[PDB]
Amino acid sequence: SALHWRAAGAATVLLVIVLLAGSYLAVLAERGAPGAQLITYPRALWWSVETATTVGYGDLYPVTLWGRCVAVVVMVAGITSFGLVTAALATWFVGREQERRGH
Amino acid sequence: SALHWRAAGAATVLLVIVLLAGSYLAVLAERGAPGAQLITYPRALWWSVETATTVGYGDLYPVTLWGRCVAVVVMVAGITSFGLVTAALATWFVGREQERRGH
Amino acid sequence: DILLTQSPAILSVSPGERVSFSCRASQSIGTDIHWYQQRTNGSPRLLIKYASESISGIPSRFSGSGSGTDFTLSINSVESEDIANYYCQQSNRWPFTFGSGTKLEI
Amino acid sequence: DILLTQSPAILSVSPGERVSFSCRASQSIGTDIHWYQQRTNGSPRLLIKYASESISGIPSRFSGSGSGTDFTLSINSVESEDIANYYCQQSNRWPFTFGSGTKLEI
Amino acid sequence: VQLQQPGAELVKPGASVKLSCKASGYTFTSDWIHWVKQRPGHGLEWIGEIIPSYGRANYNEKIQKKATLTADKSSSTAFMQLSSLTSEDSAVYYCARERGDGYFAVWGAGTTVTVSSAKTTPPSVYPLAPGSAAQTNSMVTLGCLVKGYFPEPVTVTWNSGSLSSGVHTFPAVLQSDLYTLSSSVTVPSSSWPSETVTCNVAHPASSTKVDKKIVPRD
Ligand SMILES: CCCCCCCCCCCC(=O)OC[C@H](CO)OC(=O)CCCCCCCC
Ligand SMILES: CCCCCCCCCCCC(=O)OC[C@H](CO)OC(=O)CCCCCCCC
Ligand SMILES: CCCC[N+](CCCC)(CCCC)CCCC
Ligand SMILES: CCCCCCCCCO
Ligand SMILES: CCCCCCCCCO
Ligand SMILES: [K+]
Ligand SMILES: [K+]
Repeated sequence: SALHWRAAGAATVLLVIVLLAGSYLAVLAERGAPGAQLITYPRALWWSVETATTVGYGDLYPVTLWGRCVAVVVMVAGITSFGLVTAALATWFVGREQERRGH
Repeated sequence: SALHWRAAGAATVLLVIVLLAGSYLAVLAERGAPGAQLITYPRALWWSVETATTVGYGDLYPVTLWGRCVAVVVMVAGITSFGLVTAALATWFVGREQERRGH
Repeated sequence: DILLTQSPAILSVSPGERVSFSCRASQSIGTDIHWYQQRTNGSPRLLIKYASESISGIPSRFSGSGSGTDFTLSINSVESEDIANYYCQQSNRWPFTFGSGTKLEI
Repeated sequence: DILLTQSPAILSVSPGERVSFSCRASQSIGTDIHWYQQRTNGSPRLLIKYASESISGIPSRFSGSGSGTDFTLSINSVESEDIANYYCQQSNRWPFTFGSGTKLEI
Repeated sequence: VQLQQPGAELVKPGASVKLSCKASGYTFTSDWIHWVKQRPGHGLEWIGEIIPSYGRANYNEKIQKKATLTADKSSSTAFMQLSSLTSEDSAVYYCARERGDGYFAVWGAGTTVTVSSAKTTPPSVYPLAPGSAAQTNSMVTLGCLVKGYFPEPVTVTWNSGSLSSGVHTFPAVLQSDLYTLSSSVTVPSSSWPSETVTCNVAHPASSTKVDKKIVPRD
């Protein structure tokens, strides 16, 4: 079990937790703000998944300061995790190419 | 034929399939939901391409649970494939730099 | 906040007919509308959620439709027990808000 | 759902003139509007799709325009065979819905 | 002929009928079959849809649910189950095909559904030939009287479709559970007696189709 694979896996579990915590924290942060739409868990969760992936649909977003703070944590966690996987694939590709040359 | 290149290619074909399956599955999942717009194949396909790339135009998105589930598969497939290509380019660059040093 | 207008305040119908209640929202809210029934001296009772999802324990006689800014609660074959006040409720934007209510009269 | 209003229910015109049918949607739908012709005892016949795309086998006399919430079906040089009921249909949001219809009268 | 639908169906109040729509021609997996309701004199009302290559069906929720959609992939036939009908459910029901692109490129002739206690009655086709003492002009008018039939659909043709110009088929009139109409045909006076003229009358509900030649009176 290599480091890059363990990291990829740890990042996945971690991202899943961030999404969940984020879903809960967003509702708690947004309810109480007139016009807020990130006020129920089911869509908050869909919102966090679309924030971590940055898919950008524009159908849901935070309007309060803490929601936005929560939003940054999810964004960064998402961008970082998917980037870590990229790095884990590079380590894989570099290692087997080295083999295909002997070393 | 090196691994990283085969992977890049396999990822492309796979992503194309995901887009297509996703287009079909989204329509099947969204038709029946009042207000849904992801209800015809031509635009569903355009929607999947814009979801896999995360271009984020906000002109089309799923409103049902299965559509959203389909949406995640496409997002992840897209982000992952484009990241795999990045990794395949890194393996290329690292290998030829090693040559430019002898090894 | 979101204003929910309930068309005719009173609805008079004959036994057995199909009847429809109207709920107009001041802005697009998807399908985040819910209907409640309240009888004389009773408390509110959820009938339909998210505009059309039936609730367990509620007569199939009850159904809902619409999305965006126009919603309808329908009862196929009205009857005595259905005499009550009906209210819509939105959960799209925070303050939640309720409709003014519609009384069914046979 | 999306409401399609068809302006004058009846349209009376003289032989040879250009005539225009109106279809007003309750919300922006791009160009996802389609027109159908239905003669007495006949069935609907697609005339124009996506507001302006001509259909194979349809007289060039027929054309459509608009986008957003206002659509027009036009016939250059009306004639007997054109006497019928015309309907618009939207495919932008699910329930699909049809217009109330417009009868052409020469 | 894209959609093949039976001409008519008689139904007793409370009863239920099952309509069919047999398709053919270019068929894809992305095809949706739709059902539309048209009450006499009124507009088109979308009932529901079905995706055959999967069996998923969606219904218009703004109206009372009287339908149930189904499909048989092998016989390329779509079915609509109308249950516990009443006078309100009487109308013509069309089926259409949609290539997942949002417009109905092709429709079925439609099936006239009638809901009443009355019994199926085939019509009586009587000829309409001028009176022995009626002057003539370059044109001569003949016709034939379809009388005493119930379920409303009757199709009148002249010379089994070969004659279409100069034809008028008036709307049936209902009186005491029986419809009645007349159809008129006009040909040049110089060619009637000579060249025969026959009115064909098909009555879907009774699976009949009588012919009746129009010859001069005694
Ligand atoms: C010139 C450099 C930029 C300086 C910007 C000012 C400092 C930032 C916030 C001040 C908060 C306030 O008093 O206002 C809250 C605001 C309005 O009430 O609403 C808001 O909720 C906007 C919050 C923006 C959140 C940004 C999160 C970044 C991780
Ligand atoms: C506190 C942590 C977050 C918990 C969130 C609750 C559990 C999640 C969904 C419950 C579904 C339901 O009963 O509701 C469906 C919903 C409303 O009917 O509509 C929806 O379709 C929202 C679905 C969100 C999909 C998210 C997909 C993620 C890959
Ligand atoms: C395939 C779309 C990839 C979009 N990315 C990665 C999103 C990962 C969730 C956006 C990064 C934003 C910091 C990469 C730049 C794309 C121009
Ligand atoms: C950094 C911790 C998460 C942001 C704080 C959320 C507070 C929600 C409101 O109580
Ligand atoms: C995980 C499989 C794809 C999501 C399910 C799609 C179902 C569409 C509706 O029938
Ligand atoms: K993006
Ligand atoms: K966007």
